[PDB]
Parts: sequence; C-alpha cells; structure tokens
Amino acid sequence: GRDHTSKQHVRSGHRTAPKSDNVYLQLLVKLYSFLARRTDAPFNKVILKSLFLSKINRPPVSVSRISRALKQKGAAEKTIVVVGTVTDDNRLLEFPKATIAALRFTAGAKDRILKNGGEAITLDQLALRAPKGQNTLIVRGPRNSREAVRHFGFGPHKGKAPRILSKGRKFERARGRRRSRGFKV
Amino acid sequence: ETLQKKEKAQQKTAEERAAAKKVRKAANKEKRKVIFDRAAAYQKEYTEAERSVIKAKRDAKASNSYYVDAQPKLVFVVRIKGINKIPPKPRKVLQLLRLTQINAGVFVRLTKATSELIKLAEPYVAYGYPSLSTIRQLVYKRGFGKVNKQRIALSDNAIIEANLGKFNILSIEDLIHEIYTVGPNFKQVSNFLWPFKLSNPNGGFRARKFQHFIQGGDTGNREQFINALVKQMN
Amino acid sequence: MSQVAPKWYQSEDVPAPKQTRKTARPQKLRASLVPGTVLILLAGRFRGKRVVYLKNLEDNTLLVSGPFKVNGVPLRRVNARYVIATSTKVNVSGVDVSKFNVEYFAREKEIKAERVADQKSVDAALLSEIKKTPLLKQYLAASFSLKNGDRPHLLKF
Amino acid sequence: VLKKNPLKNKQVLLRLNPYAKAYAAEKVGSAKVEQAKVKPSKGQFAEVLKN
Amino acid sequence: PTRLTKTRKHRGNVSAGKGRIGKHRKHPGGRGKAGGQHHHRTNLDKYHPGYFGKVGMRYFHKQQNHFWRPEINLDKLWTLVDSEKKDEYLSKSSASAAPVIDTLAHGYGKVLGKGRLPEVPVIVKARFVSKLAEEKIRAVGGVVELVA
RNA sequence: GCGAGAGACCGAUAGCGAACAAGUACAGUGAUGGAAAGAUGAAAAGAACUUUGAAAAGAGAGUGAAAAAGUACGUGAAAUUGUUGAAAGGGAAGGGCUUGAGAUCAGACUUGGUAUUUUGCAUGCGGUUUACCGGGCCAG
RNA sequence: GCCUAGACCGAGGACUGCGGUUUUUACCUAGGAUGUUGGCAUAAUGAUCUUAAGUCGCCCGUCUUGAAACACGGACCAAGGAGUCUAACGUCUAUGCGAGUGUUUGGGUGUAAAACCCGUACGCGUAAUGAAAGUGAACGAAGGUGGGGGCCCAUUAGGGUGCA
RNA sequence: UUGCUUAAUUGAACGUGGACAAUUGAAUGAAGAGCUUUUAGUGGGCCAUUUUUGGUAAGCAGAACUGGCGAUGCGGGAUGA
RNA sequence: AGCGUGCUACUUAUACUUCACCGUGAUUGCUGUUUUGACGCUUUCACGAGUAGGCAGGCGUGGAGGUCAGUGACGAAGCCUU
Ligand SMILES: [Mg+2]
Ligand SMILES: [Mg+2]
Ligand SMILES: [Mg+2]
Ligand SMILES: [Mg+2]
Ligand SMILES: [Mg+2]
Ligand SMILES: [Mg+2]
Ligand SMILES: [Mg+2]
Ligand SMILES: [Mg+2]
Ligand SMILES: [Mg+2]
Ligand SMILES: [Mg+2]
Ligand SMILES: [Mg+2]
Ligand SMILES: [Mg+2]
Ligand SMILES: [Mg+2]
Ligand SMILES: [Mg+2]
Ligand SMILES: [Mg+2]
Ligand SMILES: [Mg+2]
Ligand SMILES: [Mg+2]
Ligand SMILES: [Mg+2]
Ligand SMILES: [Mg+2]
Ligand SMILES: [Mg+2]
Ligand SMILES: [Mg+2]
Ligand SMILES: [Mg+2]
Ligand SMILES: [Mg+2]
Ligand SMILES: [Mg+2]
Ligand SMILES: [Mg+2]
Ligand SMILES: [Mg+2]
Ligand SMILES: [Mg+2]
Ligand SMILES: [Mg+2]
Ligand SMILES: [Mg+2]
Ligand SMILES: [Mg+2]
Ligand SMILES: [Mg+2]
Ligand SMILES: [Mg+2]
Ligand SMILES: [Mg+2]
Ligand SMILES: [Mg+2]
Ligand SMILES: [Mg+2]
Ligand SMILES: [Mg+2]
Ligand SMILES: [Mg+2]
Ligand SMILES: [Mg+2]
Ligand SMILES: [Mg+2]
Ligand SMILES: [Mg+2]
Ligand SMILES: [Mg+2]
Ligand SMILES: [Mg+2]
Ligand SMILES: [Mg+2]
Ligand SMILES: [Mg+2]
Ligand SMILES: [Mg+2]
Ligand SMILES: [Mg+2]
Ligand SMILES: [Mg+2]
Ligand SMILES: [Mg+2]
Ligand SMILES: [Mg+2]
Ligand SMILES: [Mg+2]
Ligand SMILES: [Mg+2]
Ligand SMILES: [Mg+2]
Ligand SMILES: [Mg+2]
Ligand SMILES: [Mg+2]
Ligand SMILES: [Mg+2]
Ligand SMILES: [Mg+2]
Ligand SMILES: [Mg+2]
Ligand SMILES: [Mg+2]
Ligand SMILES: [Mg+2]
Ligand SMILES: [Mg+2]
Ligand SMILES: [Mg+2]
Ligand SMILES: [Mg+2]
Ligand SMILES: [Mg+2]
Ligand SMILES: [Mg+2]
Ligand SMILES: [Mg+2]
Ligand SMILES: [Mg+2]
Ligand SMILES: [Mg+2]
Ligand SMILES: [Mg+2]
Ligand SMILES: [Mg+2]
Ligand SMILES: [Mg+2]
Ligand SMILES: [Mg+2]
Ligand SMILES: [Mg+2]
Ligand SMILES: [Mg+2]
Ligand SMILES: [Mg+2]
Ligand SMILES: [Mg+2]
Ligand SMILES: [Mg+2]
Ligand SMILES: [Mg+2]
Ligand SMILES: [Mg+2]
Ligand SMILES: [Mg+2]
Ligand SMILES: [Mg+2]
Ligand SMILES: [Mg+2]
Ligand SMILES: [Mg+2]
Ligand SMILES: [Mg+2]
Ligand SMILES: [Mg+2]
Ligand SMILES: [Mg+2]
Ligand SMILES: [Mg+2]
Ligand SMILES: [Mg+2]
Ligand SMILES: [Mg+2]
Ligand SMILES: [Mg+2]
Ligand SMILES: [Mg+2]
Ligand SMILES: [Mg+2]
Ligand SMILES: [Mg+2]
Ligand SMILES: [Mg+2]
Ligand SMILES: [Mg+2]
Ligand SMILES: [Mg+2]
Ligand SMILES: [Mg+2]
Ligand SMILES: [Mg+2]
Ligand SMILES: [Mg+2]
Ligand SMILES: [Mg+2]
Ligand SMILES: [Mg+2]
Repeated sequence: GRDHTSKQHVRSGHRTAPKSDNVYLQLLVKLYSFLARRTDAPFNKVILKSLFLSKINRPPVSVSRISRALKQKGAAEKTIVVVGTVTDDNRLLEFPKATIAALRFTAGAKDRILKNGGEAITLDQLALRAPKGQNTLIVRGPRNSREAVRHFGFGPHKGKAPRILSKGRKFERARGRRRSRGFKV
Repeated sequence: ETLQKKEKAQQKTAEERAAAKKVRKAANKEKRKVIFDRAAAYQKEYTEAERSVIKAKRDAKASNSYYVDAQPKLVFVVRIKGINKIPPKPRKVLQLLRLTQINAGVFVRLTKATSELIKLAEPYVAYGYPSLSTIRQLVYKRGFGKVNKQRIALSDNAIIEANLGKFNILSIEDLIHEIYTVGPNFKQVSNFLWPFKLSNPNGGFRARKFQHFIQGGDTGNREQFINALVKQMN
Repeated sequence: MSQVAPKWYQSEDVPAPKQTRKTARPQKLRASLVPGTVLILLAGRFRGKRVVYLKNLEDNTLLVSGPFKVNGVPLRRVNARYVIATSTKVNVSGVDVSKFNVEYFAREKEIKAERVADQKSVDAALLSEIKKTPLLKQYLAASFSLKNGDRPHLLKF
Repeated sequence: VLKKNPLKNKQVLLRLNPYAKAYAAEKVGSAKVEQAKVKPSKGQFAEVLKN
Repeated sequence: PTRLTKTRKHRGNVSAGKGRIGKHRKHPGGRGKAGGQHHHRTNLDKYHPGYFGKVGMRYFHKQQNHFWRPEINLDKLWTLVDSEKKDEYLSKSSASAAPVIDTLAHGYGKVLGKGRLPEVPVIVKARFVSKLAEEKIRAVGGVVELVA
C-alpha cells in the first residue's frame, strides 16, 4: 500500500487536441504539432496550444485591436497572428498597411486589410514565411467581455449582474437592493 | 534492390558508429581514470580517519583521558509501519521524508530541524547510523535516481554524471562518498536518490515491532544495529 | 469472430532474433566422477546395475561398460545426473578408449561387428584388472537396491 | 531492460567502479596494519575493574 | 437523441443516480416559487436581491411607442453616410459643401457623443442630441439641424 | 359526419375496449360496468379402405413437398411432466479454487523444401511411400 | 576473498550503449536463453462439462449506525413494466455568419408536407442610469504602477515591446 | 510630487536616480503552482484511544482532538461493522 | 499443552522485494525514411479499494438515410444442444 501525497490517475486538465472534428483545423494541428516538437522556438509551442482552444477561449479580435498593437514602438512592420476570427470595426477612422495571419476573416475585415494595402493570409502561409514566428506579434481577444461573465461570482456586495430575464423597475430592485426596503447588498 | 540499399546504410552507419565509439571511449578513459583516482582517495581517507580515531582512543586511554567520539552526522531511516491509522502530523512528516510505504528507506543528515522531524516520526520508523559497506550495498543493489520524476536504475555512471555533475558527483563511488562523509551536496544527492524500497527481513522482526528498540521492539534508534537490520532487509 | 478487416500496416514479416550472448562453457563434473570409478545406475533399462566408468564424452555423457560378460551392460552412454559415483575404483590406465566418442554411438535388433569386437577388447582388460580385487567381479555382477532402513543422506558410497 | 546487481555481476561492478580492480589486485579487503604490541590500559583505565 | 442520455447509463443501478436516502419524491420544498420568504430566503436573498417589494410609481396604460428613441453615437455616425461615397466625402467636405446625415431616416432618435469624429464638416439631422455630442460636431466644422 | 391521400407510429398482453357473429358474451334492480378471442395447407387433397374396440379411439393404410402441418392445426421457449440413459446422495441442496476420474473438444510433420519410388488424369498437374535437410509439442 | 546445494523465471527480438579480457576492430559472463539429446504427432500436452475429494462459502433486494436475521417483498416461469415529451431557461462544447445575426409568419418555386429561392418588419445585440421629469460615456497615444506568454535587440546576465 | 501635516525647508505616502549578484540571506518535501465555471449525492450517523459532562450505572445520554466503520474486501482476535 | 521470564528455529495476508501480463496517468522520440494508419507508432516511469454519486469508453434492442451490385426456399429468422 501507498500513502498517496497526490491524487492518482489524474488527467493533465489541458486540451491535447481540438474538440472540433473539422479536418482542416486538424491539418493545422498536424503542421504545428511537428513545429512545436522540433524547433525549440517558443512561438510554435504557443500556437499549437492555441489551436486547441474552444470558441470562448479564442475571442474575436477586432481590426481595432490589431491597429493598437501595430502602434507599439517598433512593431509597425510585425506580422499580426490571430488564432481565431478577425472581425471588422466600423468605428475606426483609418487602418494601416499590415500583414495578418488568421483562421478566418470577415467580409469587412478582408476588405479593409486589402483596401489599405495589407495582406490577409492563413496560418499555414505564416509557417513558410515565418516557420519560427520571427518578427510576429500574437493578438488575443478580450475574455472578460463575454455576457456570461457578467453573472459569474454573483453575491452580496459583489457587484455582478443578476441572472434575470426582464429588466425594469419591477424586477429585482426593491428588497435587498435598497436601504428604504430593508437592507442593500 | 532494397536489400543492398539497407545493407549499405547499415554498414555505413556502423562504420560511423565505430569511429564515434572509438573517440568516445578514448575521451571516457580519462574520466574513468579520474573516478578511479577519486575512489582510491576516498578509500585512503576512510582508512586514515579510522586509524586516526583508533589512535586517538588509544592515546586518551594511555594519557589518563577519555576520547569522546564525534556525534554521528548521518542516519538511515526505514518506515516499518503500514499506511493506515496514522495521525495527521506524523503522516505529514513521513510524507515529507518520502516514506510513503512500508520498508522504504531514506538518508537524513542529522541537525536540529531534521532531528525533530525524525522524533515526530519515531513510533513508525526504525533508523540508525549506517556503515560504509551498508551504504555501498544499498546504492549498488537498490539505488535509483529521480530523472524527470521517474525512478531510473543507477546502472551507468553517465546517468549520475548527467544529473549530479554540477555538484561534482561523477560516479557511483562519488555519490557513496558524498553520502557517507556528509558532504556539502548531501541534500541534492539524497533527493536525487529515489527512496529505497527494501524487502522484509530475512529472519523476521522481533516478536512485536511497534515498540521502541530499547523496550524489545523495533522503532526508534538502534544505531549500529541498523546495519544488521539493513543486512536482513536488503 | 467479428467483422474486423486486417489493415495494411499489419505486417507479416518475421523479425530476426537479437544477437545472443549465451556462449557455452564446458561442463563441470563432480570430483567423485573419475575414470575407472564404479557407478550405480538409477534409471533406465539397466537401473540398479553396478558399472565401470571409462571416459567423459564431449556430449556431456559418461562412457560406461558393465563389463558386458559380468553384467550384461554393454558399452554405452549415461547422464551424470542419473549416476551414483561410488568410492570403489578400477585401474583403467591399461584400457584403450581412444576411438570412443559421440559419433561412435550415432543412430543409424542387431549390433555392429565393430561394437562386439570393441566390447571384447575392453572387457578383456577390464576383467584382468577386476580379478585383482577379490569379490569385485561378484560385486559388479550384483544389482543395487535400497533396503529397509537405508538412508541415502547418511550412507557413504 | 534488466537491472543487474554489481555485487553479483563482476562486469557491471567494474563498469561502475574501476577501482574495484585495484581493490582486488592490492588485496585491500585483507590489508594488514603495522603496529607494535602495546597495552596502554595498565594504569588508570583499571578504574573499570572496580570502584 | 435519447441514446446519449444518462438515463441509459443508470440502467442496472438501483436508485438511478438519485440516492438511496434522499430518493426522488414528488415536490420536496414546494412547487414553483414557494417559500421565498421563509425557507428559500437564503437563495433569493443571495442570488436575486430586490425581488420582493414595490419600487417607483405605476404607469397605467404605458405605450412603449411613446418612448421610442434609438441611440447612435458619434463614432458610428459616419456609417450612415453612403458606403460608395464615404471616402469622397472625407476628402471634399468643407464649410461650403458638407455631407448630410439624416439620422431619423436611418432609425435613430438621439445622437450621443461617444468616440471621435473625423476632422471633417458634416450636417447631422437629429430629433435629439446630447450637450457633448453637439460640441464635438461643431468642432469638426459641422452643425446639428433639428428635425421632427 | 362524408370523401380521400399519407406516416423514421404499434404489430394480437402492442395498436382504439373491439384486426374475429365488439360495445359482443357476461354481471348488476338500476345508473352503469364490460372481456377473452388472429395464423393447417398452394390446394381439404379434412385421412377412402382393412382391422381391434361398446364407443372415443388405436394399428395398418391413404393425401400431401412435409402429418417433425390432422381444424387439440405455422414455428412450438420456459415453468411443469412421463420415459430412457448417466451420475450422485449418513439431519437440505446449490458455489468458488485446485486436482483426480469419465466424456467431449483442440492441435503442425506446416501450402514444409530436395529427388526417388509409384499411380489417376490435361510435355504437365494431385496423391502416395522411401531417403536427407529442417520444423511443431512435452521433457532430460 | 574462496568453494559448494536447491527453487522460480527467460520479458525482449538485425545493429546502435557502458564496460572488461585484449593474444586482435579479436573475444566476453558486458542494453532480458541458448545449446544439445530423447520421446510424441491414432498421440505425451491443454481446455471445458459432470462428478469425487480438500478447503473456504448464511438469501437476495431494501430502508438502516447496524441484516443471514426472530425486519419487509419474493412458490415457479414467460411476456409487459418505470427520469419521458414539451414551453421557457443556466453552464459547457461544436458550427455558420459577425456589429450584426435569425430564409420557413408570409411570398416565390417545386419532381409537392421535402429541397431550392425572396424580403419588409420584428426579436435579440449594438448604452447606460434614475421612482420619475430626464440626462447620457476620450485630460492623456482610450490613462498610470508591479507582474505577464510571445515577439525584437543582445552577449551569462541585460535592455526594448509587452496581447489575454 | 501634494490641495495632507509641521513653527519649519518638519513629516506622511507614492516616486526619479545610485549601491549591494547567485550562500539573494534556515531545514525538508513538492506527479508543479495558480485560476474559473458548473453540477450530483448528503444534510438520521455510529465506534476505538485519550480529554470530558449528567447519571448509581448502562451495549445510557452529551461534548473535544485524531483515527476508523459507515462505504471495506484480505491475515489474526474461534465466532463479531 | 498452566503462570512469569529468556533463547534458538520454524508457520503464513490480496502487505513488502524482483519478475510477467492488464488497465490508467504521465513521459522519450517519430515527415528530405511519411512509409497507403500522426484520432497513429514508439521509449520510460509511477499508480490500481469503494456505497450514494459524477464522468468516460464500450455491449445489446425497435425503426430510418446511406453502403455491402451482402446472406437466403440448393433453406432467412426463430428455437434446442459438454
Ligand atoms: Mg497497489
Ligand atoms: Mg458588456
Ligand atoms: Mg469594455
Ligand atoms: Mg531525503
Ligand atoms: Mg527461512
Ligand atoms: Mg524471529
Ligand atoms: Mg531477528
Ligand atoms: Mg511477531
Ligand atoms: Mg507472537
Ligand atoms: Mg533479501
Ligand atoms: Mg551373471
Ligand atoms: Mg458505472
Ligand atoms: Mg453509473
Ligand atoms: Mg452505482
Ligand atoms: Mg434491482
Ligand atoms: Mg444506484
Ligand atoms: Mg443524479
Ligand atoms: Mg428506494
Ligand atoms: Mg434529499
Ligand atoms: Mg415562519
Ligand atoms: Mg413596441
Ligand atoms: Mg374515408
Ligand atoms: Mg374519414
Ligand atoms: Mg389525396
Ligand atoms: Mg387485445
Ligand atoms: Mg400460419
Ligand atoms: Mg397457432
Ligand atoms: Mg392458407
Ligand atoms: Mg393464394
Ligand atoms: Mg383414420
Ligand atoms: Mg383412425
Ligand atoms: Mg395410423
Ligand atoms: Mg406421397
Ligand atoms: Mg416442414
Ligand atoms: Mg417441429
Ligand atoms: Mg408444419
Ligand atoms: Mg398444445
Ligand atoms: Mg408450416
Ligand atoms: Mg404445432
Ligand atoms: Mg422444459
Ligand atoms: Mg449410487
Ligand atoms: Mg439421518
Ligand atoms: Mg433421513
Ligand atoms: Mg447446508
Ligand atoms: Mg452444505
Ligand atoms: Mg473438474
Ligand atoms: Mg485431466
Ligand atoms: Mg530444452
Ligand atoms: Mg523470448
Ligand atoms: Mg582478424
Ligand atoms: Mg549480457
Ligand atoms: Mg467443493
Ligand atoms: Mg465453513
Ligand atoms: Mg426497506
Ligand atoms: Mg432500526
Ligand atoms: Mg440484506
Ligand atoms: Mg428477537
Ligand atoms: Mg434476531
Ligand atoms: Mg425497518
Ligand atoms: Mg413480522
Ligand atoms: Mg416496511
Ligand atoms: Mg423476508
Ligand atoms: Mg410472503
Ligand atoms: Mg421483458
Ligand atoms: Mg435588425
Ligand atoms: Mg420549407
Ligand atoms: Mg402537399
Ligand atoms: Mg429611460
Ligand atoms: Mg433618485
Ligand atoms: Mg531605484
Ligand atoms: Mg535556523
Ligand atoms: Mg463551486
Ligand atoms: Mg453542487
Ligand atoms: Mg457543490
Ligand atoms: Mg448542493
Ligand atoms: Mg441537492
Ligand atoms: Mg440515529
Ligand atoms: Mg434524512
Ligand atoms: Mg490505551
Ligand atoms: Mg495509547
Ligand atoms: Mg454516545
Ligand atoms: Mg482507531
Ligand atoms: Mg447509509
Ligand atoms: Mg478497513
Ligand atoms: Mg479471518
Ligand atoms: Mg477475522
Ligand atoms: Mg475471543
Ligand atoms: Mg492450542
Ligand atoms: Mg512459558
Ligand atoms: Mg517465551
Ligand atoms: Mg528468533
Ligand atoms: Mg498481486
Ligand atoms: Mg506470469
Ligand atoms: Mg504520447
Ligand atoms: Mg488510425
Ligand atoms: Mg477503481
Ligand atoms: Mg439500433
Ligand atoms: Mg419502437
Ligand atoms: Mg438501413
Ligand atoms: Mg442446458
């Protein structure tokens, strides 16, 4: 017998493959499973893990997020890498010339990148002009902006969003939300 | 014609392997001379220390004095109690000693912190002061290293060098010397060593184990009789 | 069983064995097994017969003769583990055993004329040396058996 | 694939410890100690016999 | 599909995953929103504060059409300009000739002032504007024209 | 209600209560309650005749592709039962593990290689037995 | 240091490693059993069934702190027999599109309850807050500080840039 | 640096710049640390050592810490949570 | 063959040591030899009790789309059987 100091037969708790059965995402995993196993480049190991992520773990990257990252000092000609969908932003006043590699482009995003003199390439095209991800810059979308996160960790004096179907003066505003109605939490 | 292709590849890679092994053996000959010299020096200093202690005892006897031995700096602790019904504090102490099964053995450098640790685990372990031959036999027969959190047999000095060369341990005898005369890198060498998984004694225990060695049991400090106990169990 | 088809990656080639390092070393015989020693056969057709040991063949077997006239045990091979080596000894320095080997006893009822001639030639010298010790021919012609109260762990042979 | 005891397999013993050869060659396991026949307890250490 | 449900995996186990002591009963705790002030207060107070009580004044016969006023901010205001002519307007706009943006005809009641405008004159027709929204429009050389 | 076309539905304890002389037989004073119950065979060709028996029936026989389909009707499970055979059995029986005994089953002389003997066939094919090479299994 | 008796095991399957003996790029006991002999192939060998013998073995299911219970149901067998569907929802995941999204109410069409096509509205989202009248989101590179994967310059170290 | 504080050029807090380099400041261990969402069953307990209350006591009733049974087979205590 | 005590040997758990095999978790490496399986192959190490309960991977049934140009009156399905 053994006095176990840790739980036995515990899975790692990380995705080792996409949950998706899309064969074309699998081909991308095929390529970066080989790259992460053989280049010693930390970029390729990050990309392989990011290809496994679920939809909420790869939030969309607006074309505005890429613009601010390209506005970093000495990052104007870097290659923007988005493991996910790049969406359009009709609130932008202008977009630069840039090379962006993404899983997917929206119609507005593809139009805008090419309209301003840039390139919209896929992640396999990235692996030939940058097999070690040289002079790249990975952009991730906001994770805590999701609507479901509004209600996470709800409680007294927690300031989170109640799980409610209707909004108005008659819906969860009287007792427990007001000192004139007892207490406020 | 793949027969001749694979035969050519095998003979070419065999020739390259032969040349590389020639060079490797020539380079390793010097390393083996180094470890030979180290082992001879260790034997010489063991003998010198023994004879020095013997001479000091004889001189103190002659000069109307009493030679008081240096207190032991090393102890070997064997968990002889099963894994059921252990209070949380001695359980944590046994876990921190890497004694998580019966008949598991570990090397401990005697100070105050570790002494109070072993005192907490005392009702569940048998420990004592190991001799050089006991350490050698333990490391030779049941010596394993922790390599990438795996228990690997110590079957070649390259494993020891690859894991303890930054601590100046290049051989199994370097490791044994570092353990016996408690050295500056005792911590790293003993933690690299997987806990020894001993058998039960050939000849049995005493009639009742779970009482102190002083009271006719098996737990506590038996000192030089740890060698007999290890002889029974290894 | 089921309907599971073999796959293309299910090869049928038989791998060669690894290079074995079981280089044979010569047999060690017991110190009591010295040519000329009287042996007791424990198994086989001639179990219980007292016989003369002549030569150590390269097959790890022992060359043995009755002699055939005294015993009915011809020239043949026995295994050393089916033999009791007694302490009685016969001088076989005058017995020519050069021509005897494993190939002599090769498997090809009847019996070869060569074998009969060799039997007589060996048995002549064997009998000549046996006659010197009184009752040795009678001892060899008598079978061995365990009597009531015989403890082989206490008897000396 | 199979752990061999250096205390049983002499080849593995020489592989791990080359000085074992010298230990065997020099008879280090039965080395004599040179000293005089003395007895330094004739005096006050006889306090052990009685008090 | 029913073949994927855990009812199929509980077959052969006595209690069907419901427990042997607690068991599955008709309605322990009551039906619906029962006991919200007595034994379900700990749930409603923690997760739905404000549930019990009245707040504010009633409004008999409230017609939501009266309060229809969709909002558009300033950073989205130029999206109401024709897509095929946006770049021309961004270039040739001046005080003498600036694009007209009819916000009501696009479905908006009030112009709010989040974000930044191109430094380009525009004519914005709105039912309502905020104080800061109109200040930002005039700074780029534009004007707000009230409509109904 | 009338007239139609359909179904990832049920398949005679299901599907309407009812696939049938089903709101039938039957109960209750009455209001009401309310079943069970489909299948020989392509075709009755539904077994003439003889014989024993008081008869039902049986035995021959006949029809039939089948009577291992006879309206006790296709197929014909289990509980339960007869006979035959086998075994076991001192106040239950039954079970696991292990081996014995009996019965049953399995497997390399392989698609074995080399020529011979020797024979059926379309110079050649398969078989067979004798030689040698070697192989399988159990052991020393 | 030396000699000696027995038991169990033989995983792996061309080579690759570390050593030893080196008479030699020779051999070895050194990264896991080979060699040889006999017998058997109408069979030695193995399995199951039945049964005997040895040893152990209380009736399941249930509620229960506790069941073999002197607690309850169960004589036997067959067939049937119990977490479903729906309205509205939470988490997570996959997919399509994306500041939009949703063809199916309806219209067109059809080989006719399918498939295919169409669009206005509308729902949700794109703004919140206040009981309400109402008001309504850039000081700054859409902020500062300490971390932060990855990326850039380096040259242990160090510096720059630093998404989530 | 401040709108705070001091009689103040005093302090308070947050800072710019500089010095102290792997014995960077005890031991031992570490199948690594940290984080999030969501949901089942449960909410009758009991026992052993030790501490302990009521009671004459109880196979009684009630607490403290730990370990167990419950939920657990295996060897021993013949038998037995 | 009782009681107190000492000694020598001996007995045997699903426990401990070594080994075989199963599974789980991790791990070494695997595309100019990746080679018709990379959801794949391979090296190594550790671990394995379980009611209520969760999850995973599978076995079986009625019916449906597709496929096997599948079986079948020269015998389907069903039923009995060391
Ligand atoms: Mg275990
Ligand atoms: Mg939000
Ligand atoms: Mg935000
Ligand atoms: Mg330690
Ligand atoms: Mg013994
Ligand atoms: Mg003993
Ligand atoms: Mg002892
Ligand atoms: Mg004992
Ligand atoms: Mg005892
Ligand atoms: Mg031992
Ligand atoms: Mg005679
Ligand atoms: Mg289960
Ligand atoms: Mg389950
Ligand atoms: Mg269960
Ligand atoms: Mg049941
Ligand atoms: Mg259950
Ligand atoms: Mg449940
Ligand atoms: Mg129940
Ligand atoms: Mg309950
Ligand atoms: Mg009340
Ligand atoms: Mg409305
Ligand atoms: Mg009709
Ligand atoms: Mg009709
Ligand atoms: Mg019709
Ligand atoms: Mg019916
Ligand atoms: Mg029919
Ligand atoms: Mg019928
Ligand atoms: Mg018919
Ligand atoms: Mg017809
Ligand atoms: Mg008739
Ligand atoms: Mg008749
Ligand atoms: Mg008849
Ligand atoms: Mg006929
Ligand atoms: Mg028939
Ligand atoms: Mg029949
Ligand atoms: Mg029929
Ligand atoms: Mg009948
Ligand atoms: Mg029929
Ligand atoms: Mg019938
Ligand atoms: Mg029957
Ligand atoms: Mg009988
Ligand atoms: Mg009786
Ligand atoms: Mg009787
Ligand atoms: Mg009984
Ligand atoms: Mg019985
Ligand atoms: Mg049997
Ligand atoms: Mg048998
Ligand atoms: Mg053999
Ligand atoms: Mg093998
Ligand atoms: Mg040569
Ligand atoms: Mg070897
Ligand atoms: Mg029995
Ligand atoms: Mg019994
Ligand atoms: Mg019950
Ligand atoms: Mg009760
Ligand atoms: Mg029960
Ligand atoms: Mg009673
Ligand atoms: Mg009772
Ligand atoms: Mg009860
Ligand atoms: Mg009763
Ligand atoms: Mg009851
Ligand atoms: Mg009962
Ligand atoms: Mg009853
Ligand atoms: Mg059924
Ligand atoms: Mg809309
Ligand atoms: Mg339609
Ligand atoms: Mg129609
Ligand atoms: Mg409002
Ligand atoms: Mg107010
Ligand atoms: Mg500083
Ligand atoms: Mg200290
Ligand atoms: Mg939680
Ligand atoms: Mg929960
Ligand atoms: Mg919970
Ligand atoms: Mg809960
Ligand atoms: Mg609950
Ligand atoms: Mg109770
Ligand atoms: Mg309860
Ligand atoms: Mg006590
Ligand atoms: Mg105590
Ligand atoms: Mg109590
Ligand atoms: Mg206890
Ligand atoms: Mg319970
Ligand atoms: Mg237990
Ligand atoms: Mg027991
Ligand atoms: Mg017991
Ligand atoms: Mg007792
Ligand atoms: Mg007794
Ligand atoms: Mg006594
Ligand atoms: Mg005694
Ligand atoms: Mg003893
Ligand atoms: Mg086992
Ligand atoms: Mg085995
Ligand atoms: Mg792997
Ligand atoms: Mg595959
Ligand atoms: Mg388990
Ligand atoms: Mg199915
Ligand atoms: Mg159905
Ligand atoms: Mg089908
Ligand atoms: Mg049967």
